[PDB]
Amino acid sequence: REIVHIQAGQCGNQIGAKFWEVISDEHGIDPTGSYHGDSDLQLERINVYYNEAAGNKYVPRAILVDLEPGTMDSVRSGPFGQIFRPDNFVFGQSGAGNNWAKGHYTEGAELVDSVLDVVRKESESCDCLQGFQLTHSLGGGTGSGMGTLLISKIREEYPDRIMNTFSVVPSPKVSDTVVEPYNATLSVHQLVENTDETYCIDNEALYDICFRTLKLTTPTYGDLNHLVSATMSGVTTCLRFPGQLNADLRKLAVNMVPFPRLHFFMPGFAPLTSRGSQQYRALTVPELTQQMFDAKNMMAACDPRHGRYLTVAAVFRGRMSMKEVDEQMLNVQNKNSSYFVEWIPNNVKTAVCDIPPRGLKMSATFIGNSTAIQELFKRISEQFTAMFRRKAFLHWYTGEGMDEMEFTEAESNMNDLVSEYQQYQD
Amino acid sequence: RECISIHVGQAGVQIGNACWELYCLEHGIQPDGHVPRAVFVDLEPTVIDEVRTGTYRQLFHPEQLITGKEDAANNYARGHYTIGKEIIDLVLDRIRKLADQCTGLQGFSVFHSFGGGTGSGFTSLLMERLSVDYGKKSKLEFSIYPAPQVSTAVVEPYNSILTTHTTLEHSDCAFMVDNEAIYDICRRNLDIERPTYTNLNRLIGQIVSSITASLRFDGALNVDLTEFQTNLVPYPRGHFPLATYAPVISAEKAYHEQLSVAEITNACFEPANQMVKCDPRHGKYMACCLLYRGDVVPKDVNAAIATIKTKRTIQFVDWCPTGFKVGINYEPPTVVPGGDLAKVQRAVCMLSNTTAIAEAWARLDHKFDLMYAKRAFVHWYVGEGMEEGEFSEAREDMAALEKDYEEVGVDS
Amino acid sequence: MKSIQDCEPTILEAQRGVKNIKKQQLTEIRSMVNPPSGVKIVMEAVCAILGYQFSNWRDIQQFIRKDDFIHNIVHYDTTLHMKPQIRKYMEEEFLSDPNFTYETINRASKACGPLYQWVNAQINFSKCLE
Repeated sequence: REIVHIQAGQCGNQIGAKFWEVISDEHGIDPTGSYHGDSDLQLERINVYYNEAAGNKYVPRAILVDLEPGTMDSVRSGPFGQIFRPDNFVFGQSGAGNNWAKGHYTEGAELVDSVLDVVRKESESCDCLQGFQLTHSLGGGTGSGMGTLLISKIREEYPDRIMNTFSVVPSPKVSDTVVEPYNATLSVHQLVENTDETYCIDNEALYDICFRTLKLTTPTYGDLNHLVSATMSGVTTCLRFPGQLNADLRKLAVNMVPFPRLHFFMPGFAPLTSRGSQQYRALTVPELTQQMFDAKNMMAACDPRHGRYLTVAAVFRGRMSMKEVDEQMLNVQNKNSSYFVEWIPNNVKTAVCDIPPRGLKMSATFIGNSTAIQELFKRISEQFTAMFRRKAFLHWYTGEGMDEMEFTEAESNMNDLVSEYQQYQD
Repeated sequence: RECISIHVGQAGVQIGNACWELYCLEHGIQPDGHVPRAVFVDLEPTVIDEVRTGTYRQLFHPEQLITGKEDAANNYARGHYTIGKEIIDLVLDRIRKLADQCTGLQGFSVFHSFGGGTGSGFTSLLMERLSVDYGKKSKLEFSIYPAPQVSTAVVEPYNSILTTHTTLEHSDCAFMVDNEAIYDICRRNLDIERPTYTNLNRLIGQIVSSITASLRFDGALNVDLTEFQTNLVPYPRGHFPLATYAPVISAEKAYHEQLSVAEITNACFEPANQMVKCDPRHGKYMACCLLYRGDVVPKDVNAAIATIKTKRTIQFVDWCPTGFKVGINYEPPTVVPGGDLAKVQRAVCMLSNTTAIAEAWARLDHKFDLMYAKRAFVHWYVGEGMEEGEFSEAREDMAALEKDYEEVGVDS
Repeated sequence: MKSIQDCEPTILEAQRGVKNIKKQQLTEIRSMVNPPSGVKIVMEAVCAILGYQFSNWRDIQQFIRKDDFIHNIVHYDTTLHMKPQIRKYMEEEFLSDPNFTYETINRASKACGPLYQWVNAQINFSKCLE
């Protein structure tokens, strides 16, 4: 069963830091790595995510990849730094120059072996290795270029494990680098063929939700990450606790992807509320469904209603009646009936774990697979062409040995992918 | 004497787990007396783990809780071929150390579901391997079939149409029940708003007791498994009766204890207690086996059946003159403390074969079709060893099972 | 006549065949970790034709996994009029044995057929070059 994390890049590293913060807490593991959790129930699966080093330290099995040494020295100095094993840190040395080509050839191309190794040293640890999580960001250096190179090696090494990817897709209307379309497109092409689950988080949609749904003054990058990290825990770990209907990753995936061109989901979390108005009653389930199916609770910026959904999968986690669950689901399919592709009979794939996530009385992740996500690759595709046309920064790529024709490819390719997505919209 | 039991799947173990309690409780088995007689198989550890852990640890002798470590999944193909293959052996072996142990057993209660991954796949080839080693025993399966509206999967139709054609030709007798139709009862005739897979399981846990446990209690007019198959097929096709159990009444809202044979018996025929979302009110019955248990004196019974026989709104297929085997076992129903049901003194587990189930296949056939028309999730199956044959040809089969249940009405 | 004419509607045949192969149909094909035997054998025939010779399933995954998977198929040779020694091989290994037959494979997978025709064409053409 066990499974193996990978944090590439600055974002991808940062998030990591909250994520192991989360998980750890959900098994009551100290920062030192010694267990002090609440109930035995915990401990039983830990395995999934840890390794025991010597009856005390449970060390996370992760890999931390980055070319800029300043990175790693912030994470190991964090509140949960102690918990790794130093080997796990694989830095580069060079800068992560924001150039996909510099990542995906050249510099990253050097560093690869010093990763690939470690992944085998880790794989041959135990059990049946389920898969890899890869978190990383499409904007930075190491992420789109180099990290997209990485997978292609993993997917040659174990061409049968799953690959979850959390990409921090760049929010086209709230920019932060001027190469964005180069860094996005060059990777997406590679991505769409080698990974089994991609979870797109539009960075500002993430903003929004914190400033408007939860309502905080100041959304640090730190916050956001914190919120995200609940969702990728909200998928998996969760199922690694006994429930009423345990169905994870494999199941999960194979409930979702009808055609084989991968498809990307859009995560949505659920009992998320302002601090003050947390006070007003709820938590019974219709609110959770209330949440989830709203556009302002998508962590991805396309708003569903401009698409339909193809499959949707709610992984709940508390104590409750399956009838009031199954029931909701139904209603939802009738109230928003035009938002569903028809030739799927029943869309929702309910799964229901048990254990609650710490302070909450019960929570519930949503993973929706909508055609609304066409409207993301459009944006990207636009930006690209518009500047490809004038070859704007092109030389920094060209100069590393990338032809232009790759630039055609990726574009072509990726544009056609938008195409697909509509064909099964209407 | 006894008759072994097989729980397969994410689901199936849960059912077992309830039931096996009740079952034991009924004989008053100490939570430490003579060891159970069954097995539990499933590939994803997590379910079985509970049973190695929760109360009822002692109760089984480990060997018989077989588990995979590998990814079960949720899709026939895999479950049939690929993964499941590995396990089969180990399993078969156990049932032969347990088959050879017992003397003069009778058959296999399978609990498999078309939900969980394995439930379909596995079972399919398990039942195959059974049919060869024990070609003559009895193979009665309680399956959980997927409701019309509520569903919790999207491979649902696929996952059950692949199981059907094979199970037809390996099984003797299939009970069907479905979740959706069970909840209803829990609201209406039992009045709770908390159903969980753990409540419904307590329920099925009753219907099953009416076969074994109680039969293992002598009374006025005991019945037998062959007796079933005999009285319930009506042609040689592994036919699909539907089950119903009847004095389901909420304790405390049962001071209404002026409650008799006549009522509980009449209380079966209403489609309100249908037990699967098919209303037989426009089907034809064709053979019913009313098993009673508790204080029942034959006559009443044999009168209450007359009344039914004369209620007219029920139809009954022509060419059966009489179709009511009657079972009386003695032993009052027993009630689990965690349960809801009320400690009645007589109950009726009537089962019966009806041309109505034409319904139930249709809604499910339909589903399948749509999707197959797009070739929807096909690559998940293909890529596991399944063939496109197995698809087209498992439709066609079930088509011609829909023809039998159609034909078998209107014979004159 | 100036044309040799021998097996020309085989080169209109192999050609309609290569346009019968859809790129999404390749993606569906590549995803299958372990498909029926009927699927496996067709893929072996493709390694031999493309000139990657023999392959075990493990190896086939490695091949298709390449980025030139679609590219090489859609860009493939006009005529393999050069007669490789794959010519007698592809028969001794595939056309020799009836397992490799349109029906078997087709029933195997509804995705195979066009692929099966295309391979067939590269063979029925290879007979006329002798």
